[PDB]
Amino acid sequence: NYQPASSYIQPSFAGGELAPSLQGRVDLARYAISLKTCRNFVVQPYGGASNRPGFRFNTACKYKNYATRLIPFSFNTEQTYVIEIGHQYMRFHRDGAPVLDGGEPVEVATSWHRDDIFEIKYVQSADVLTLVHPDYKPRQLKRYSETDWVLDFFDNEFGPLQDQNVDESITIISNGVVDLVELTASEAIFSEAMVGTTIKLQQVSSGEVAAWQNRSAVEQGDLAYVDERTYKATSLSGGVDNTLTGDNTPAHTEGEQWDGPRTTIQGVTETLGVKWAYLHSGFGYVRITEHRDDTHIVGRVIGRLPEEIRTEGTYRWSFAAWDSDRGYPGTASYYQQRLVFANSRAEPQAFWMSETGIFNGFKVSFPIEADDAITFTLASRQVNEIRHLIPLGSLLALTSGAEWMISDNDQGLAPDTVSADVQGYRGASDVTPLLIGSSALYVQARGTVIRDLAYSFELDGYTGDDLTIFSNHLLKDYTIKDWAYAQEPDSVVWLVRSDGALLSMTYQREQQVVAWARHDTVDGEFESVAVIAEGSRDVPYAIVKRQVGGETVRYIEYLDSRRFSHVEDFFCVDSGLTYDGRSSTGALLTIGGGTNWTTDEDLTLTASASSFSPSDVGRRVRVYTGDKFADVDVDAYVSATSVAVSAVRIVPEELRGVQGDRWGFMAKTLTGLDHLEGKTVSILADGNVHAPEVVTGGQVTLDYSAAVVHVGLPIESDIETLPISSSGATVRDSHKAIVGVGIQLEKSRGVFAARSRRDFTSSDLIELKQRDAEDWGEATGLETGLVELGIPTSWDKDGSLFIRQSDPLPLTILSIIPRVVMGGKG
Amino acid sequence: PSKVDICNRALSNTGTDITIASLTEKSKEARLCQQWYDATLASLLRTYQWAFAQRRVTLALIGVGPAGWRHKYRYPTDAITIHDVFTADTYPDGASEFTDGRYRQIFQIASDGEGGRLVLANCEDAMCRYTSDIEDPNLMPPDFSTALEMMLAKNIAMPMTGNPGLMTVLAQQAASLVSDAIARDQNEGYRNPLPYASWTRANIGD
Amino acid sequence: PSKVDICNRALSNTGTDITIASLTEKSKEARLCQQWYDATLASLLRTYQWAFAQRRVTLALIGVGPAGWRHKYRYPTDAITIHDVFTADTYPDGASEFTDGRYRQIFQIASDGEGGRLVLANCEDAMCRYTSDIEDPNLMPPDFSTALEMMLAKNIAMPMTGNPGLMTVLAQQAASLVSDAIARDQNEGYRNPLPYASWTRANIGD
Amino acid sequence: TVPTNDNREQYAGNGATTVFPYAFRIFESSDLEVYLTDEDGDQALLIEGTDYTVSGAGDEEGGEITFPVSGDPLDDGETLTILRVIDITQETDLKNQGAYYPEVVEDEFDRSRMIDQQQQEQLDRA
Amino acid sequence: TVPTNDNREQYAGNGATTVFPYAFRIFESSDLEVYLTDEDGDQALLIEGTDYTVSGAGDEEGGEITFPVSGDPLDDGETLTILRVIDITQETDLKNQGAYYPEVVEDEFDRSRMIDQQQQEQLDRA
Amino acid sequence: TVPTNDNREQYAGNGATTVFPYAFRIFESSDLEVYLTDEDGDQALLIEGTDYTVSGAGDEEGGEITFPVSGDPLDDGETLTILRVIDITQETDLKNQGAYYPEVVEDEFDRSRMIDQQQQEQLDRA
Repeated sequence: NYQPASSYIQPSFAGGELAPSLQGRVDLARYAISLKTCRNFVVQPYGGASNRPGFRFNTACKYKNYATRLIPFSFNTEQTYVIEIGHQYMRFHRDGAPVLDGGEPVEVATSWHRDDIFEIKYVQSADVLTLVHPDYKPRQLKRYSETDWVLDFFDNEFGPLQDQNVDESITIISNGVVDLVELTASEAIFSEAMVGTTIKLQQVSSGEVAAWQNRSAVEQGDLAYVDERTYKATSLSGGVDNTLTGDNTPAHTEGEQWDGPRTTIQGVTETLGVKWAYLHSGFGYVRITEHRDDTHIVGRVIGRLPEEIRTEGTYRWSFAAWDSDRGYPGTASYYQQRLVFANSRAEPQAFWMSETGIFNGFKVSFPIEADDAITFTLASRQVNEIRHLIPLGSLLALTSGAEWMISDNDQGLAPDTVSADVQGYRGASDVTPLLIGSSALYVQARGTVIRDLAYSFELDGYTGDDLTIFSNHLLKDYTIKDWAYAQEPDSVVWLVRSDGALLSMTYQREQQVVAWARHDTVDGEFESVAVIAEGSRDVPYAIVKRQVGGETVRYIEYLDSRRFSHVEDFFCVDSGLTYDGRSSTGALLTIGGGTNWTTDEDLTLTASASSFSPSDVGRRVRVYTGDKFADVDVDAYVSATSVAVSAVRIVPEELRGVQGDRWGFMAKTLTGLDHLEGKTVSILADGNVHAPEVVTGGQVTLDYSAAVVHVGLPIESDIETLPISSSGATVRDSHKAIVGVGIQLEKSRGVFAARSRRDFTSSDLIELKQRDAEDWGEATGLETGLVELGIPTSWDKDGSLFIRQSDPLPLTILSIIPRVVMGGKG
Repeated sequence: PSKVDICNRALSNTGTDITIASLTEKSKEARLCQQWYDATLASLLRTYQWAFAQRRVTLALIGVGPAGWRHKYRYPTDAITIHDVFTADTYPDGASEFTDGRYRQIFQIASDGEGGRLVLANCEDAMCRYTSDIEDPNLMPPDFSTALEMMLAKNIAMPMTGNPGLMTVLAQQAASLVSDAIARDQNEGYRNPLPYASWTRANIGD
Repeated sequence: PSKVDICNRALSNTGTDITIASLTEKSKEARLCQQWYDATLASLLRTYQWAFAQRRVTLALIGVGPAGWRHKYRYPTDAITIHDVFTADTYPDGASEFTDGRYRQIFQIASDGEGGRLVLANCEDAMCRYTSDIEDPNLMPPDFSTALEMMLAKNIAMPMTGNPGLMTVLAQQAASLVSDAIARDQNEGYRNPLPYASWTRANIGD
Repeated sequence: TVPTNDNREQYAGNGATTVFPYAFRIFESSDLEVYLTDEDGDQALLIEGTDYTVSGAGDEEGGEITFPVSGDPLDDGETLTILRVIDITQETDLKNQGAYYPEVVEDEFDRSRMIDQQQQEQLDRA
Repeated sequence: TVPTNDNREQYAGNGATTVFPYAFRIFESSDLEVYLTDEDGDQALLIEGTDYTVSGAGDEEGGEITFPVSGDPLDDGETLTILRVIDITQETDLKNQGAYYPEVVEDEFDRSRMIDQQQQEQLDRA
Repeated sequence: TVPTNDNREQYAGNGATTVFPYAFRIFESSDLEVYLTDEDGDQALLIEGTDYTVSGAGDEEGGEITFPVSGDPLDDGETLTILRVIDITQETDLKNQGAYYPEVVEDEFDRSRMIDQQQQEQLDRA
């Protein structure tokens, strides 16, 4: 016989978590490159798997039992912030710390109700942020200082209006012509919801208005018109009985231009020339300010009403589209130097685009100039209320029934040339779409499904494919709550399941990588997630519900960095703080009074610039140099710079005389943990795991000195692979037995492994043994490369491994070599 | 060569390079080493009557044995096999001069039901020679140490690798080393030449 | 040659080439050198009563031996095998001329329980001939050295390589080498012709 | 660890008791000198797996012993005693040091402390 | 490091004496046991801090004590006995990924060595 | 390591033995307290070098003493007593060894076991 053990290397984990229903598709590469359980282990494009770094505790926000949300905001590339929105308030954050102002956070009072904040849709343009909501007036947010912020309303000058009232019977009569004027209508049309708007009144015609015959005698006050423009004379050149009009037709839309050179014309013996002040060109908007009845409203006139409404009364009135009853914009975006607002409550399937350049106006002119305002209405089939505009290759509109594309055909954007086309019928939820490459990720309507969107030179139309096909179990009986895209360290999409569970993507379309990963935190739930710039690393910010002290608190969270050349710099605790003290700012130390001794030797320590005080006596100071370190106790104060220190171990020879690159004191009692009051927090001191101690009173005592301590909630991370099976003549039915495992860790320490039996318990885990040189006092170092570890074996039919790490250390699995021996069938 | 040394030798014989360095640490090798090297010792001691593992103790009388056997003796606690049963009268000091097996008494092994094994014999106040549960590894010779390690590797290979053919080849090896050690222990000792014929002795006394 | 030389050429004969001086204290080959070099040296000493590794010391009496052995002595801690037990009188100077081994006293290997191995005997003031744990590489003849090399390389092949064929070929070479070593060791040293027939010696003396 | 000094228990057969739970760690079940003195004072040693079964061994919190397997529960006069006589011999290797588990050093320190405890107990007698 | 090898200091009674330097290292104040043998015989273990005092544990130097704190008769034939006593325990826990520090392991051995010291000293009384 | 309980040897003399093997590990010749017992029943502590020589020390297999360096062989009726007594001390520092040497801690732990072992041997005599 002598059939040796066999190895079945799995190069990648890019498949991510594989749904239980998918476990019978061995004929696909996903089965070969996926994992059945990947808790707290973010895949990596390259196909690795690294335990998620811990969430650093920033602070609690307010209103423990109220809703909250985060959005990303920027002040150009000068700085980035994180707005926090709750019940009728607003705060700011940066660098995982509150925006301090007088020892208190900066708050901007808001009107949004707590339940409605999640439906807020936002955009950004340089130093201006815009928030819209169907039930709230839009409020543009602008920043004037880090300690001074202002949230103003959106002033829609000549705001969008419905089509003119073709109902001829109803008419409106205005008492005055300029300034404070009282209106009157022949029907009950006005409402007390129009308290502040911008209505429009256009003259029926120029009845009771004199024409503009070429050469005529006029009076000091006239009201003549030429074409759609009513001018008023203000002066005459010669005598009142000797002045005529002239040939220069009035063409100005403002001013008082003449129409004759105040002189004779051959032999007409008149003096010619007449002033012509411009007046109402047919219409004038009235900004309503008061309500009296359904037939009586009062407002101020922006320009000037023609006298026809004063005397005859016009019928061509256009009520403003946006008010407090028909609704407000439900979504917004920018496009071709125009602001686009959409989804009013009364008129959902419509978007209004401002004129080119004037982001806060919606004027429309009679000649229909190209750069006037825009108004469209997507109808097609089914309800198609617009929810998301995104410029990808054109303005795209994602609606509840379809995914429209808006386009200018091929000439230009104008009220006449603007068109709209359908790209499919799948819908989209209210969740803000995400932007990745030349593709747009958008939640499919009704949640539970994630669809991407991009162009396709197969159908000449923006279309996409499902991303939840391989991990539907993670989302099917759940609904997505939020999103984010931390493209820089790893193209990961963080989203929240409405259960409080956080899931991650590893989306990279160019390399066909879609990896899912279920995450979790101890005694906690996730609420909202957003990412900002944060230097050179996209740092997500999350709202985490917790049950600290029998109360449902809400903390601010942000995912730490995976950058650490030494294990002591790692961070794998949820809502954990750091007590690092590796200060090297002009304070470089050197131990003197002898070299390379064995404690009890009266060794001298010196500092470059003070950095020592008599109160610091009895406190232990570490001195670093490269990787090596040493510990010495302060015994006496010789000077503010020079002191005597007693070693605790032999100072390593390569750490003598030469000036240590960095140093720092060590603490034993740690405070400021009231936010984790009464938790079984885990500790990590200088790359060494410390016994858990329950936070009592907000202080944690350590069993030894420690330069760097990371303290917080423990993290449970699990990997468990698919059962061994193959196509054709399968081996799934065959009995299997795994005896050893080659893992190929890289920059990792502390891997546990076992067999994935049904009765699996934490007590049978076998953990790796790595301590070869590892000098006294030095923590166990990082390990990179293949390591072969054996496990207790059984003869189950699952044939699945199980890798767990419950302690705060780095773990990174690049592959798996399960030492497998085949058995027999049933 | 201690417990740990023997198990490390055996583990490095199967093919695995890792040294267990203990008997109680948490790993498959440690529990395997413990749970097996106990039984491998217990059995390989019984395979042959090794000279270095020979004891001599007076048996403890219980009472009248079953039919035909005049006594029943409590089988020694730390015993693995009984070879010779005798009394001081059947074994006077210096009797090893004569190779004759006159000091071989009618003895049989049997059980009782209440407790452990029994030694049945007729001579009263009889001593015994037996292979004992050896505990000190410094008592062992190299060849037997290698036999121990080889047998242990054969016994623990299958959970460690899952290769039955590897168990077969280790069994063949362990048989070779066991035979070599048995032959050498035979050669490590000279009793005397065999006695003369029965008729000659019954004529001219030894 | 030295121990460092022996493992150097042995690792050369396992398949590696780089020297142990380039392997430092921390190395799998280093631990294998230490462990199996010591164990295999002990076994190779024991397999044969090699001539170059003999010594004769006077035993130390412990007490009255067990039933039928007039004395029990202690096993020389620097001994792996006893060949002959004898007194000064039974082997006077010049008695090696007659190859007839009249110098062979009744003896046997046993143990006590309180100490180490024991050598049972009847003659009083008896010395022994034994094989010692040779440690100086200067001592062993080149055949023994090469056999030790082959044995060490064979015995650490599997942990180093996991290659069954390598161990097979190295075990074949080790068996051949040790057989050649025994043959050459026998061929060195001529004592004398065998003694005459027993009855002839009884009739015409010796 | 070994947080307590307790290493011996002395139980007296009440007549209807078979549960004799102890309160110290045990490395391996084979290491338990279960003594029984009869109703005279003589010392008798019983064999594990013939007249008792220990359970819960290996656990840090003591364990339990199911003396006796058969027969009546221990009566008065007779006494059952529990002793943790730890083997007094080093059996952990460290020189080769392939991978160096810290747990082995902690474990062997625990063995040393248990040896010292048992010793202390038998030293108190003389 | 425990090189002193001794764990006992003795004194007699003559009055006019309040200092007794001990020749060994300790760790905490409770390690010291002092008795009061009566003039004609007997023994009397004292109550440590309540009646006598210390001069700081540790120091690897062999500090002293102070007694009588009250009036100072040593009651003629009455004698003293300074003894180092530690509960026979081991509490240091080493985790597999935990920290190895020379001080804690050396402290553990030290503990073991002074337990050996107590065992030897109490044995020598036998 | 030390898997052997024995540390004491007893060699009745016969007037011919010049070698006295001992089967246990010792680090230094300062161990092996040898008491020559004459027929009269006395005990006399021998002196290393002056009267006997310690060879083969260090190996786990044990060693032997050549006795006497000057005089007739150990006469009939006399008796020596090999007794490996390792002194009560923790000499081996660990705070100041720099690089990790597993042999150092292994040897110290062996030494602790041997001291507890000789304590056991003395306790058996009680």
